[PDB]
Amino acid sequence: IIGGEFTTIENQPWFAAIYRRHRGGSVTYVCGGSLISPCWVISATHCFIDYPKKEDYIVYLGRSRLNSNTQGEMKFEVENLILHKDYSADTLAHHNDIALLKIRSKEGRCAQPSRTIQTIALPSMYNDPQFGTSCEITGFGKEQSTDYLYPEQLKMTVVKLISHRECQQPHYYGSEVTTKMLCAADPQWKTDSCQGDSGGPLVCSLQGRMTLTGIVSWGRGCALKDKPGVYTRVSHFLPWIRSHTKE
Ligand SMILES: Nc1nc2ccc(C(=O)NCC(=O)O)cc2s1
Repeated sequence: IIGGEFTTIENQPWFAAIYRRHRGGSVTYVCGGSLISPCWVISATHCFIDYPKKEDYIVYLGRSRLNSNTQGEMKFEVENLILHKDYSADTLAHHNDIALLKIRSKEGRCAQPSRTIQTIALPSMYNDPQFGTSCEITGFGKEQSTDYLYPEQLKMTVVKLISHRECQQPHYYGSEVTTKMLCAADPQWKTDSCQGDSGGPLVCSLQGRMTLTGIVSWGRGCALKDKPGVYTRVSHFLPWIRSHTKE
């Protein structure tokens, strides 16, 4: 998250922090995600495609910090890593960049809600705010593009929804951007998602409810003029999500 501000998990209690175990046993951060129900975290497929095996992943809920534990956090394994069959990666653009992780504890349970761990509503089908709407994005991604380190403290910022039509332009993304994607950006290109924020939430207030409108997916650089952040448009994948979150 370029710009924006520091936050804690109370202000985004559905945010999930996804890590992977390396052979040799170091644990490194992967991406964010969003808890949509007690046993289901939603994220991007690109976070996972190179290491598609569900036993290497660890998911924390209720965690505000990168490399230190937060009081009341819950730690999970991935009983289940579900990647979108139609995924596709071009140079930048990732298509169908959506993934479901079914979480379970060593004790075999899902999330128990708390002050620091709640779920986020999906939008209803093909229902998104109008362009120019202000939404929030959350993550542990880089604070500046040149950084080597990721912030130890969770961050969020505000970006505004850009029309399919604006984002369509040459000087923007041309045809890299589909109607299954959403663009969002700051009017001064001042603040943005960046490397490491992938998989986490773009949350818009939609009919006065906090709604998971987008999932951080890609962009050319960060906080670059004419180069918005690109988000998977959740309201075009509800059947995929509905089918894949069952028995
Ligand atoms: N809005 C975004 N800008 C960028 C720039 C770079 C990257 C990127 O390379 N990320 C690696 C990663 O996914 O963490 C992701 C984004 S998402």
